[PDB]
Amino acid sequence: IRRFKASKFVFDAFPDQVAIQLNDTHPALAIPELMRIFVDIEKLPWSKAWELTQKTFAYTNHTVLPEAL
Amino acid sequence: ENVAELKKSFNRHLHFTLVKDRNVATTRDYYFALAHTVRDHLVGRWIRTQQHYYDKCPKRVYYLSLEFYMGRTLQNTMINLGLQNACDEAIYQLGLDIEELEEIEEDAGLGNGGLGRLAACFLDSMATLGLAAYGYGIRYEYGIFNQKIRDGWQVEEADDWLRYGNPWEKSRPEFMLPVHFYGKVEHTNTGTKWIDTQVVLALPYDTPVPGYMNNTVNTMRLWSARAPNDYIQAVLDRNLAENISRVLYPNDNFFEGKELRLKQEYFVVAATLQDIIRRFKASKFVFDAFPDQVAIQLNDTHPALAIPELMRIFVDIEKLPWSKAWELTQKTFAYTNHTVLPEALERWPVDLVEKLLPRHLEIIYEINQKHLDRIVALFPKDVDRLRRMSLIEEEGSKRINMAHLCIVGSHAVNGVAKIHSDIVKTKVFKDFSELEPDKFQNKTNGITPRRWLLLCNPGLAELIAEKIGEDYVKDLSQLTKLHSFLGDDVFLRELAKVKQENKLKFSQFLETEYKVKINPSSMFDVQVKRIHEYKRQLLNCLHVITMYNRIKKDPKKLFVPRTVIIGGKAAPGYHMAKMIIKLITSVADVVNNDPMVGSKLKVIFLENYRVSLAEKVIPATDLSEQISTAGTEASGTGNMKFMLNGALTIGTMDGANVEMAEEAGEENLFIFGMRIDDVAALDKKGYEAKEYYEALPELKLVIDQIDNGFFSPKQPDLFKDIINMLFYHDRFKVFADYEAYVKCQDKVSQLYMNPKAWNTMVLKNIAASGKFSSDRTIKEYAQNIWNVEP
Amino acid sequence: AYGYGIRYEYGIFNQKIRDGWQVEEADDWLRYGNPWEKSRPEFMLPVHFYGKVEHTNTGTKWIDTQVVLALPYDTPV
Amino acid sequence: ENVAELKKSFNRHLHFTLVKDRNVATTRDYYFALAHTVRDHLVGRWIRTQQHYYDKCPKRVYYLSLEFYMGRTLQNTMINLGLQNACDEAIYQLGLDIEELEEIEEDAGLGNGGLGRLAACFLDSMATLGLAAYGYGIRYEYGIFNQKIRDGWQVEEADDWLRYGNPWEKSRPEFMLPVHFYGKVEHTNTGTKWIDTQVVLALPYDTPVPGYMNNTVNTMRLWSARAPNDYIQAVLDRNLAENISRVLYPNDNFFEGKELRLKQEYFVVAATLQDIIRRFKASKFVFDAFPDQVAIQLNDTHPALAIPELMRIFVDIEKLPWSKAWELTQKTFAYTNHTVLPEALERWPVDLVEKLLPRHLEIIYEINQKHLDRIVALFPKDVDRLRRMSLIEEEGSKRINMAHLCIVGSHAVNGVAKIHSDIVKTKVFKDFSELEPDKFQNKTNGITPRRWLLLCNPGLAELIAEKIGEDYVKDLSQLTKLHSFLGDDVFLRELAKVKQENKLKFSQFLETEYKVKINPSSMFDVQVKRIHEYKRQLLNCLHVITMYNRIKKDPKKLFVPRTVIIGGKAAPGYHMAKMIIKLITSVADVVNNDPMVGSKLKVIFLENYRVSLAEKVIPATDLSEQISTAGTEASGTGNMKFMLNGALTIGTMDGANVEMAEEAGEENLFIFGMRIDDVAALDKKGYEAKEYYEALPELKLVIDQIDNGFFSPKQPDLFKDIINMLFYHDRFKVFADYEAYVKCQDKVSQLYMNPKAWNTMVLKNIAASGKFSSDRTIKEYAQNIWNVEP
Ligand SMILES: O=C(N[C@@H](Cc1ccccc1)C(=O)N1CC(C(=O)O)C1)c1cc2cc(Cl)ccc2[nH]1
Ligand SMILES: Cc1cc2nc3c(=O)[nH]c(=O)nc-3n(C[C@H](O)[C@H](O)[C@H](O)CO)c2cc1C
Ligand SMILES: Cc1cc2nc3c(=O)[nH]c(=O)nc-3n(C[C@H](O)[C@H](O)[C@H](O)CO)c2cc1C
Ligand SMILES: *Cc1c(COP(=O)(O)O)cnc(C)c1O
Ligand SMILES: *Cc1c(COP(=O)(O)O)cnc(C)c1O
Ligand SMILES: CC(=O)N[C@@H]1O[C@H](CO)[C@@H](O)[C@H](O)[C@H]1O
Ligand SMILES: CC(=O)N[C@@H]1O[C@H](CO)[C@@H](O)[C@H](O)[C@H]1O
Repeated sequence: IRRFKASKFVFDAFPDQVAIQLNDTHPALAIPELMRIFVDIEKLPWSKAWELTQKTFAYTNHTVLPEAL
Repeated sequence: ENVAELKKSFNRHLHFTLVKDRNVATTRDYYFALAHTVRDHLVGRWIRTQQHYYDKCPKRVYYLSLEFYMGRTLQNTMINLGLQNACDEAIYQLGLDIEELEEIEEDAGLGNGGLGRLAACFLDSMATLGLAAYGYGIRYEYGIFNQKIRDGWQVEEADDWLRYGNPWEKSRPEFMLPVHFYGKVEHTNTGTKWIDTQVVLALPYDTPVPGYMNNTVNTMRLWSARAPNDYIQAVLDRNLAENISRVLYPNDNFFEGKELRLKQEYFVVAATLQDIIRRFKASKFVFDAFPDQVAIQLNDTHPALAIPELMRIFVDIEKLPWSKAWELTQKTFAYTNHTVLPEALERWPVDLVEKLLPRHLEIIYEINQKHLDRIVALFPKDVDRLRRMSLIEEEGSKRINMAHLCIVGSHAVNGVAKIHSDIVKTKVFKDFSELEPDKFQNKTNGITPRRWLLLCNPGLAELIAEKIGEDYVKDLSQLTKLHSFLGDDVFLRELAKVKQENKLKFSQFLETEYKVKINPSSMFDVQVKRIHEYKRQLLNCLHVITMYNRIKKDPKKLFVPRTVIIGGKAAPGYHMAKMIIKLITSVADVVNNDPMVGSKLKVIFLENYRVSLAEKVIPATDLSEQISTAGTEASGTGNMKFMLNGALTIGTMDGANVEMAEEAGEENLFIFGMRIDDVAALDKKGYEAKEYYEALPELKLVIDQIDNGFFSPKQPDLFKDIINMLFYHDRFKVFADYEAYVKCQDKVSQLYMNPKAWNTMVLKNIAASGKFSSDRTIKEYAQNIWNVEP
Repeated sequence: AYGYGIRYEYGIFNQKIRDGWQVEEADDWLRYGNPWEKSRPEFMLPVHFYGKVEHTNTGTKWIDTQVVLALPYDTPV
Repeated sequence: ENVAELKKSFNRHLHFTLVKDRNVATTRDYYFALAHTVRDHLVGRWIRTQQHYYDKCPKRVYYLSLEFYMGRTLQNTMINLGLQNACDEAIYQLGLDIEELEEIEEDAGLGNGGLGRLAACFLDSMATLGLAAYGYGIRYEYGIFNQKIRDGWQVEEADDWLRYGNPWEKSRPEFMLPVHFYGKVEHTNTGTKWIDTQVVLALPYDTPVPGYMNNTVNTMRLWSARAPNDYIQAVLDRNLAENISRVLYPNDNFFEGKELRLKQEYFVVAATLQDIIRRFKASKFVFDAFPDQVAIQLNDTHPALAIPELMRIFVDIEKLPWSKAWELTQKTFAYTNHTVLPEALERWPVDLVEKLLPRHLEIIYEINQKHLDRIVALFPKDVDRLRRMSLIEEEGSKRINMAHLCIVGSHAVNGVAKIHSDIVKTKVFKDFSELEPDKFQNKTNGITPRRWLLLCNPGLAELIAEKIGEDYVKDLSQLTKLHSFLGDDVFLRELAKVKQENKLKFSQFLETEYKVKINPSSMFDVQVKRIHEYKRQLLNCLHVITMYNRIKKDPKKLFVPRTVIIGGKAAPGYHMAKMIIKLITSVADVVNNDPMVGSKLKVIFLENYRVSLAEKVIPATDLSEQISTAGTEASGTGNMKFMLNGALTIGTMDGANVEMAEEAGEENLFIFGMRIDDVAALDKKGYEAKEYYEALPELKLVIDQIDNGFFSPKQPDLFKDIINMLFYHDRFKVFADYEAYVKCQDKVSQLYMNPKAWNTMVLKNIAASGKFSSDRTIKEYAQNIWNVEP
């Protein structure tokens, strides 16, 4: 976020500048954290923040084994 | 109130309220549609807030002022209500630009400067603190004139701000009241009667004042004059009564004893007091507890008439005995002193008051007798003391010293800054403070962090919130947490980037608005405030010329580039202020079009300086000029806005400037020139400007260029009047601080060449601005004068 | 592109075979120093944990949290 | 190594080492770039110096201490290497400020006070004298805590000095060693075996110690604890072993028998001795000549375990017979005693030692038996003598008297000042000194002229060099040449100007760091050292209050203005020290904000007193407070720093203070209060503080104000604990020296009114400071204890 705000590119073009790949679910918390930042800190309305969030993240699934879930 | 419903409401208003569709709607229609959409969100809380005050009956505060410099309302309301981001999105989705719509709104310029803006800032803080407070003024049809520059000179254009309609005001027809004028006093056996008077009705218009994120919505009530009830001429003559609220007197720190002004003062006072009395009698609360329920702050002496009006009501109407009425009166009123400059002092000729307000003149006389009787009793031999403490001045023509009336009719009197309150208490009113030492106080001025940080500088507010949370909005003292980042280079560069973007945004403004090309990386040197000899933009002008010559001298010399901006309105009758403006536009013309200086130095006279425009330039400023002669600026508030927004200050030890150094460390401000004591010593010893012009080679050159036509070739002696005043009548000693000033300025540029140290000092300023919130100012007023609580 | 992870003081354990069985030994890979990483002190950040949620009129606040700093170390790719 | 190549190296490091360019580099990057640039200049000589010791094999000296209070290293290194002026120029040319870069460096605060600073000063002198000496300690991850003042109280913040990296330390992985703990003793037929122990590795980190202008670079080796080699928990539990070198115990003159502290002591001792033995066996030198090649100085009893550890190694590992090993041991070790205060004495419970170091407990017992057997043989009838001379104390719980172990295992024992060494020899250890009179010695402490004159006060060093040459740097006794200028008015005014500039520079410090405005021409009254009841900043606080009342009494009285500064850290558990700090910040708050005193008297509590901060305030000081109760301060070294830097001393006849009067003439110091004998007489006779409070009217007032809340209105009994101790438990007799103290203080101000006489006395102090160089101290240690030569 800090690097975005210093890019000279207020987050409308965030996902046109940022792509975040979730390697397995381990960093899944990144989704509600981005929202937390967008909403609680940056004051964006939920709907707009949620949209940017989805455009930002992509998730990679690495297993169907039950004990890894 | 999310995005989808907001777009829905907007379309609804555009259709039903503006009678338009997207193909025929104008930009003004879009602005109004949004304003109405936002306004609706205020209704519920406004009704509940006023209803709350009725039910729980907390002690109420009434800020009575002839001025309320409110600026624009849309953005402010969206922010205090937490709707800005949703609206911004709604408008964007609809394919519009919210910035463009916002520019459509007229400033509510019902004030001249600091005095009226302080009232505006106070209403915002009182609502954010949740106090049961009301603002009472006049709804001027025309506010402070719009300023134009013609052939380098200021021209005045009527500020017809209501032409297209004000969606933020609400006519309250059921509370109209009659105000009385002229007539004659009749002393009967049933009491004294004020008869054969002419009546002018007062219709109040309520404007909501939303507190910052707290569901509180207070009221600002402004009164408009209306006539009561050859035929044609008789109807046209109705304009005469309505002229009372027609236009704001455009003078800053200047008393103009016009009969119409007297009418305005009584008008607002009479309507206001009647309205307060009526509300008191309906409170479900005997005027015994009146002052336990009512506090009325006199903003300067302008509404001084409120004292004998309250007495008139208590005695003539309510039949209370004089002694009891007088006691309740003093417990009700508190007076705020805003200046020690002689030309601002209100002294109304007893003759004029006798004709217009005969009953009030009798009441003021009675107050004066009871007053002098007390003094004669304690200090018999001291005759001259009675002369000095009287509400009446018999110098040439007899007149009323309004300030003295305010002191005796109030239980508390305050100055607006330590240095000023001290002078008011111990020097100016020594005779009074000696008798009642506990009466005089100080209440250092403040500015609201909402309009002056959150609204005007979203970039800065965000950066700060990112690092220390949002609690600082409601408690600005929180800014001291910014200290932890003093050695944080990334933060300092982030701070510098916010200021950089403000400058770029404002540069776009200056290039489309004005010819000139701006160096976005130059240092923005700014002085924006009302044009005054005492505020000295003239001294500033002497420095600009100095920098000019220097470049012409050594062209290739390493010079930190500057974009110098000076803006402000001069009162219409102030000839010297108008001459100084012309002098500045002349200089700029030469500097901006000289090929040897080019992008090195650019000068701009920012026209039509006003609240909405202050919100633009202030956040873009690097260097804030606060250079009034020591002892002249009672306080200042522009100095605070610049400090809160990341600009370094170059100024004298005057008004609140002194406290800014106290809070931030004198070393972190560019203080210079004479101090209160130094100006005194020079006065006793005698000032002769001619000597500095003699000693200072850079100054002599500046002066010779001005007086010889270098800056007015077609009118070689155009500035003759400026030259004479500076040499033989400069009460503000421009030449005396010129050397220290230029030296101070040189150091500023030296520090500017060091981005890391400049920004480190800025940080120390911002982190130290917490004291200057009007929330803190209001808290002190509330617990030490009004005796009220949230 | 950038890779973002955790600089573990200890990576996957070093495996030993004792009496035919695997035994785990701490992988203290930083003991002698890593010339390939570059501390970036200017970009340290605070991370929050625990605390409690507070719903106010200025927005929701996450308060009374414990803070742990995060110092990033850059490795070139 | 001229300016051009230095700028080149700096840019090279900024690029390759910090991976930056001028647009993205931080201030910390610039500091590191310079540090690396300077560090490179140490490599050649460091390798050659250590290589020289190997080839020519001179007898080596090992200063084993749990503390090394090193301060910052950049400036020191630049100076001892003669690179400061070139670097200063290089950095300036690059557009940077070397002072700012220098401030970035963290102090290496691996010490508490005098004891750890003495070790640091000794390393500098040993290198300047060219001795083959090494410093051996613990590389604490956290040094002495950073002190903060919150609501007037001290707060402790972790001193994470390694967070950003230490460029001055060099990991020496090839010399890692295992240290053993716990386990059990096994007596076999092949010798005794210490088995089933837990192991903690010790990795040594070398720091160079550059001698002053002599190509010698010695080593300071600090050990860091590392673990050897449920899974997750097992890895986390590795923190337990590494906790041994995690943090310095922050107590000054206070024994805290915590098991972790015991581990630290054995840790550093075991690693150190193994390393020394290994180096001995590789020297190309049979342990017969071990002590002719090795000398190990025990800095206080902290590393006392080194004696039975050496024996353990000699006997259990090297298989030497007890008698031979014991002889070599005594010839190897020498012990330095640093205090006679009871709470500083190390007495470890045999129980704790039994579990942690079972084999060492057996060795200590054996030593004690052989010891007592000797005493029983010479003094049969004297039973109690055996009780008094035993290494074991059976008072309540059995514990080891570490001091007694140090005496019997060493061939020399020394005090740190004449008066202290006398007390140690004839009073405290009379039983031992009687048997071996030649064993006890004195070695008066010293300070290094480099860090404490050349570095910290460039202005003074230059003035002196201008008049008497630079030879004084390496032979401070040279300062007596300054006598020739005793009647030289121009020199005396030059001396006064240097002190004046130090004050101004430091005033800038105090005003930006603290609120208060300082009178740069006031007398700087300073007391900076660790907060202790025995050092009495409390007595000082009684005087400040006295001066306060006096001004309040007679406002217009001619009073020499003072800026009183008291600074120091209190150990975390020391409640009275913490109360005294609060008492001082409270008093300051009242004094500094009282309008009647104003610029007359200002009080400052200099927070986070540390080595780098001592270098600032000391050179700016006019009056140095050395007021401990006679007999309490073993020596002191702060007293010497102030004397060398042009301050006059007000103090008691204690520690080294006595020798300062001897050297400079008692008349040229403000000595006062009880002397060693006077405190004794009072003890026998019994002390009753209540009587002085009775007799002294100025004192009674001070006390009543403290105890009544005059300095704590919101907490009227806040200082109740201070009042009780002073009246019923003041082991340091504050009230007893109060009168003589205040009288002495009055005379100081009288002399201050006479600039010519004040400065004449200062000159006599500086010209007489030569004895207090640590170069002289080390020379005496070298020829009378270590038997070594350059
Ligand atoms: O630490 C130095 N060099 C470094 C060199 C280095 C840097 C990065 C990875 C491996 C090696 C060093 O030896 N180490 C860093 C590792 C650690 O932190 O454990 C080990 C160093 C060089 C030097 C030269 C002088 Cl004159 C004085 C002190 C010095 N330290
Ligand atoms: C602080 C100040 C404010 C003034 N304001 C006005 C004004 O508002 N209108 C006007 O005609 N003159 C104004 N004057 C000018 C004043 O009436 C008088 O003409 C000059 O000071 C005499 O030199 C002002 C002067 C001062 C010092
Ligand atoms: C010279 C000296 C040093 C002391 N150091 C400490 C200390 O470091 N920590 C602590 O908790 N108490 C310390 N004390 C206080 C001591 O343990 C004891 O509490 C008091 O002296 C009893 O009044 C010290 C006392 C003295 C006289
Ligand atoms: C704040 C403000 C002022 C007062 O500024 P000073 O510099 O204190 O005189 C005047 N006019 C406007 C439009 C303001 O915003
Ligand atoms: C020298 C020094 C000391 C010892 O000072 P005394 O006044 O002798 O107790 C303690 N702390 C620091 C930081 C020092 O420089
Ligand atoms: C009479 C008058 O307008 N006085 C003005 O009042 C404002 C508000 O207090 C001050 O900040 C300012 O210095 C002063 O010039
Ligand atoms: C146990 C201890 O820390 N003793 C301290 O040692 C130093 C160094 O010798 C002395 O100057 C000082 O007076 C004394 O208090």
